[PDB]
Amino acid sequence: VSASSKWLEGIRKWYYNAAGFNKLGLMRDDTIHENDDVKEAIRRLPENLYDDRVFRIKRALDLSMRQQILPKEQWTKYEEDKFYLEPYLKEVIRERKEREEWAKK
Amino acid sequence: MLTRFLGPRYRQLARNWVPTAQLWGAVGAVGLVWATDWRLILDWVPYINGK
Amino acid sequence: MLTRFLGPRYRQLARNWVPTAQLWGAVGAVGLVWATDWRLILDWVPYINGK
Amino acid sequence: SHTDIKVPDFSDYRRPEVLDSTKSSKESSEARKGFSYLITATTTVGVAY
Amino acid sequence: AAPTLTARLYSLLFRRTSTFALTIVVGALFFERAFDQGADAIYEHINEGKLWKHIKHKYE
Amino acid sequence: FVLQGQWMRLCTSATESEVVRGKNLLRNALVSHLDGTTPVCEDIGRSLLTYGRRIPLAEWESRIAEVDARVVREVCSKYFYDQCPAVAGFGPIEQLPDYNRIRSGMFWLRF
Amino acid sequence: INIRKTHPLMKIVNNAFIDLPAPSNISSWWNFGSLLGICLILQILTGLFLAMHYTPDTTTAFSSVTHICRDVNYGWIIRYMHANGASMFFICLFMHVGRGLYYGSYTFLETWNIGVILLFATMATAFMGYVLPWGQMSFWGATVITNLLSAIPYIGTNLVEWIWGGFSVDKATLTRFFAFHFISPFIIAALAMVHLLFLHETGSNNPTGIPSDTDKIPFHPYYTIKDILGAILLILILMLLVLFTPDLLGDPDNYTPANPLNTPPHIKPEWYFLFAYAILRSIPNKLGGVLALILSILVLVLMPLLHTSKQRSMMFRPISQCMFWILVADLLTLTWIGGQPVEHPYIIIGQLASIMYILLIMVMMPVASIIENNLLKW
Amino acid sequence: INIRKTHPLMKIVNNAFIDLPAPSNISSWWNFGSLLGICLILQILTGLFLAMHYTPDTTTAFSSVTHICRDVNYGWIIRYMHANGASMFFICLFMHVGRGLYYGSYTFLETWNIGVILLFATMATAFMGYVLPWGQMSFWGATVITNLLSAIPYIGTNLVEWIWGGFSVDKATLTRFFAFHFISPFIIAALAMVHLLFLHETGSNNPTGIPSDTDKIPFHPYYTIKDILGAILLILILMLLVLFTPDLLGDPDNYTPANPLNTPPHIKPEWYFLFAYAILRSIPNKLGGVLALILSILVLVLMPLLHTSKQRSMMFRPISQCMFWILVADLLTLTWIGGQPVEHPYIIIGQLASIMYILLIMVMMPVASIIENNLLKW
Amino acid sequence: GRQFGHLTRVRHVITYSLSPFEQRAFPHYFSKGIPNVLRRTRACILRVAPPFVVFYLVYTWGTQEFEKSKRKNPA
Amino acid sequence: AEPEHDHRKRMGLKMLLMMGLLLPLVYAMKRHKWSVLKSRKLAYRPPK
Ligand code: HEM
Ligand code: HEM
Ligand code: HEM
Ligand code: HEM
Repeated sequence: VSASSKWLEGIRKWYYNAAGFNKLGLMRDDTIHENDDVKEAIRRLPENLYDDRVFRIKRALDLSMRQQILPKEQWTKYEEDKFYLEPYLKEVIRERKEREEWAKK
Repeated sequence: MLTRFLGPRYRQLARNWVPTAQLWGAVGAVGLVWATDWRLILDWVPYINGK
Repeated sequence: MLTRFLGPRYRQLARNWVPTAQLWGAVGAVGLVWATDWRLILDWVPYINGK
Repeated sequence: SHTDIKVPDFSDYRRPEVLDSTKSSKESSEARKGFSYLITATTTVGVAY
Repeated sequence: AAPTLTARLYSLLFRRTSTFALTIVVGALFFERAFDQGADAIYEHINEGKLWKHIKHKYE
Repeated sequence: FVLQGQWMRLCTSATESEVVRGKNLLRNALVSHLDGTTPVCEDIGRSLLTYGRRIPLAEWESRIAEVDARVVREVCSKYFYDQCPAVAGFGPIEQLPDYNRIRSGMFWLRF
Repeated sequence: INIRKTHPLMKIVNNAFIDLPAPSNISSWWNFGSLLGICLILQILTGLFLAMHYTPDTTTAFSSVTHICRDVNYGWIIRYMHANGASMFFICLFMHVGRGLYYGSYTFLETWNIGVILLFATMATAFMGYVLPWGQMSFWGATVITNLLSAIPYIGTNLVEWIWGGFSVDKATLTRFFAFHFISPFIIAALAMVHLLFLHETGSNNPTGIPSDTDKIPFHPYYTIKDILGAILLILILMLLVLFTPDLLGDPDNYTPANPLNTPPHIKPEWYFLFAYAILRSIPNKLGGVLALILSILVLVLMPLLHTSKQRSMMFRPISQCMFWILVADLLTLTWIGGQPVEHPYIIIGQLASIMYILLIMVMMPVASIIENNLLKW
Repeated sequence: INIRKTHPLMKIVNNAFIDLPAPSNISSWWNFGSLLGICLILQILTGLFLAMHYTPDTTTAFSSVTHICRDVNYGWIIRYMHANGASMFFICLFMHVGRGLYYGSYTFLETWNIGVILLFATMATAFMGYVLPWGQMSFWGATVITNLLSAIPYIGTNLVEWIWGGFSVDKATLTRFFAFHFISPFIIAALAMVHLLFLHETGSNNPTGIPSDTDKIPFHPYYTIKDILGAILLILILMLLVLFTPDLLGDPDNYTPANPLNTPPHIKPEWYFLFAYAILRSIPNKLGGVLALILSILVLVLMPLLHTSKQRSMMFRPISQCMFWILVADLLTLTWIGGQPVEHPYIIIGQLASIMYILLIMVMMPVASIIENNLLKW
Repeated sequence: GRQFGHLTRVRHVITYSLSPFEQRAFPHYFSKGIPNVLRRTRACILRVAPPFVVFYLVYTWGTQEFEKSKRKNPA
Repeated sequence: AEPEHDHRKRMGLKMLLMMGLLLPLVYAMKRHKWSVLKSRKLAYRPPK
């Protein structure tokens, strides 16, 4: 979430200071629109992770209703964000690429 | 994403459905005919000639 | 089969509901009043007198 | 191992009447729900009209 | 007081559900005719452009 | 709906029968505290601790004896009605409605 | 047990409004919906009561209209009023469309296409329904859309006959559409409960955009009371424009009695029907105009098909939002465009506005989507 | 999986018609139901198409009627025809009532009261709907039921005003009822799906009378095809009386234009509306007459409350059956009773017929029930 | 589908609640409204405006364009 | 057309009040409901 990505992923950082996500402290991965692949993707998610994304999500709802945001300090640390799913997810990308693959076969 | 159904497999699938496809198509067409009896086609109809 | 709810038990039940029963009844009645403002009752209404 | 939790402060949201640990809402409640109930009935009686 | 308004007028009023309602319509009267009246006053001070006309119409 | 409603049921529905029943409950039980050596023991302990007195057998059996189901309806209303006492499940509580529901349930539209 | 749980019709009910679990994060995007139905209900309601007096007879047109107006006390009010209220329904209509849009709610197909039925349905259902007044505006204009009935190769002549009832618009129409109105509202209704159950199926989306199972409450109290609020807001709206300056939105050509020989200068659609007729006159060909027309909403269907981004909420997609309010700019833009009679600047103006509609949606909005994706990098 | 299983709207569907498990023992008692709806549909259908041309305007009454008749080709046919078809709907209506009766199906309350709504609903819904022709029969007769609007103490005057629109029946009414018709059918419809789901809930009874879980199939093919059959039977019925002697059932007073001064000798209700007006004129008091009226069906509600026997099927209860067809005798009896104008013998005749209705149902049928019970000994 | 109890999986979290009559309806009402209010609004403004700008520029602009275009000249 | 431009005018007056009364009363009631939800404290305290 840093200057190129604070301009660009600073649509998610400076301009999600504007578009909100990361300054809202969101989870990058969490932003993926729910899809089936996304669905079972999460089904396979890691546990401690699952809790984490949970608290994140709920909180997001919380301030959302509150229509407030955390301290800009509390606003999320830029860059410095594990790509949570992306190993798991992207793995699934290969999966549905595989079901998709022999499927093509 | 036509590649999804694009493959010699689904290609073969089409090769199967083809003649049937002709069939149901004909069904629709003739239906338009008798239903409509639209003059445009109706003309060519001998002894189905109504006058 | 009134004996079903006829017993000192359900009798007592009634004894309970009675005052309330008066209450809701009044609710209905007055409702008819203000809703209607029907002349028949409306007459007796002082300073609610509209003329 | 399990008992250590705790709870937060309502003050910022707290209406005045509850400010004190000193006193019983034994008084307050009927007054509070009173005020609200009042407001509500205002909305019922007015809406009736 | 106001504590018996909030309270007694809960208790001796808003407490019993019915009582709350009977109270409600009981107002419906007073409010109705009243706002009718003062409202009429508003329009009254608004103009005096007609129906005061009768005296001017010389109210035969 | 059971509980509060029963409470609601309670707050309304009193029939002397049960009153007498749980009277006998507090009677039997009444032994079962009085009955027993340590139960009587600690019973003395908090008895003066709180009380400083001991509700005598016929004192506790007196206010007990005095038991009044009018005060059931009323006194019930006095303490019970329109309040927010404790409820705690343990586990996935989703059937816990809101205070705006569960404790809306704290109020009775049964009337 | 709990009859709330128990009673079967109720079992629907609780399942419908009452017991309904719903996203807690829920946003004001809501209100309009019940409004519309309330609107709709009132719509019917008034129309009904309106129907109660009103006659829709050829000699009676302005005639009964007077009887329904000049005679009719509060036929004044109810008439002109809830007439405006129609337009209000349109207001929340286009609004609501926006709701899905910046929502991007397009995720749910049967809902989308549903409200598409709601769309063209609302459109003509009005138009016919609307025209019923048969007023000089709606009259020469009746020659207008009446001339819309003729479009097709080989058909329209015979068609705009069959539509028109014959050689022109006529009392033929008068009955015809008059009924058509009488019917269509019902259609809207059943359509409604339809799309509704469809909704209850999936549940539905959230302004947040996250899976809602995290947080839900029943509409009661929350969405319920909130709804009550927005309703009062409505009576403010309707009961306002009505209550204060009823005629404000009107076009005098209405009160103008239909004068068959008239054909005056204006010929415009309603603030409701507005943005169209511009779009109509925009192109120089028949089915260009129409296919465009149905291609605006139909276009929106494609937009669900055109859905692109890896994230639902444009909230996180600012450049998208630029395309959003920007697209709106193209929209009310299209309004004020129609807001002029045929004019030199306007020609080019709308001429480009269409491209926008095709770009700002079909291209520039989708192109935008792709772009934002590229930027996303996650 | 199987979309038949899968598709949610279908999930209703299969659950409704298709996948629907149903008592195998099922009996011809059925058919009428779909008929009615088909009827109803056609009803609407025709009415709609009918509406399409027809105008319901004061000067237009017989006028448009001619335009809707004398002009109208197959407005002849559709008009007079499906007009008769209405009466057919009544036919299966009273029939169907019988269906439940010898069925004794009264076991299911919400259904029963439902169709009671269907009952009075059908009744006036017709009557207003019916009267729409505003024909001399329906005209002076309009002065009739118009004079029905006045019954109450202190009200009717003001009421039959409000009902009547004012000092009499008027064009006021014309609009009024005219709409009222336009509305009520819809009401019937939603009412229908209502009672329907109510049915699907319990399932329902069987001519056998035993618990059906022993034997069930889906309507397809069985009840399905069977239904198709009975439908053809209908088109035989309707398309017959229509197709052959359209006017056969009519009363010439209809084609008589309304002549406000007329008031001719007859004043009768439809073969549909028939049995009433006898019942009406029967008693010498206002609310006697009415309370009787609503007390016929209402009486039937009591009959469910009056349900007595330890066995459902009167099939096993022959003496009961005697009361059944016997009661019918009282019924069409009441018809031919109405089948005379006010007459010396008739006076007593119907005078007793009422007692029957009160006995043959309320007493003699219930008394019968008790008796059969006594006999039962098991 | 939904309702509850088949709903979803939540492990190792916690809540806190309060009775309604407790709070005050409008703590810091005016106060809290604030550049909090301007925080949402003002936050969005830049994102919002430009199209509307073009608008006023337009109806104004073309308003002049055609408006003047309605003027008559010599010769 | 609008003789009630007088009469109806009158009603509008009361409207001005009704909302001003209700609108607040309404909004209040809404807050009255939603208030608790506003301030909620829900704890993420994953064990260890
Ligand atoms: C089935 C319920 C409805 C009935 C019975 C009904 C009947 C009528 C009638 C008789 C008129 C002519 C009298 C007049 O103009 O005041 C009319 C006008 C109109 N109503 Fe409806 N309609 C109904 C539902 C709708 C709906 C759903 C809409 C769409 C929001 C709608 C919008 C209109 C419009 C645009 C007009 C003409 C404009 C005007 O008021 O002058 N009404 N309606
Ligand atoms: C007859 C007019 C309509 C009515 C009465 C209607 C009714 C409703 C209701 C009651 C909701 C509940 C939740 C909410 O409002 O957000 C809703 C949501 C929705 N409607 Fe409509 N609607 C109508 C027209 C439309 C249109 C025109 C569309 C789009 C073509 C549409 C697509 C949706 C979608 C996608 C949602 C889900 C919203 C979300 O969860 O964010 N409906 N509607
Ligand atoms: C609007 C007219 C009505 C319609 C469209 C309607 C529709 C139906 C349908 C489709 C069925 C399916 C099974 C069958 O026909 O046997 C049915 C059965 C039934 N209906 Fe109706 N009905 C109507 C009027 C009535 C009336 C007037 C009653 C009696 C007051 C009635 C009470 C019943 C009962 C009790 C059954 C169960 C029959 C059995 O299983 O033996 N309905 N109806
Ligand atoms: C909502 C759909 C319906 C519409 C639009 C409709 C409209 C009309 C209209 C305009 C007339 C007068 C024209 C004429 O008499 O030919 C009429 C006559 C009538 N229709 Fe309907 N009606 C509808 C449903 C019904 C229903 C449910 C019934 C009850 C079976 C019904 C039975 C009648 C009767 C008895 C008459 C008068 C007798 C006659 O045909 O001369 N119609 N209807």
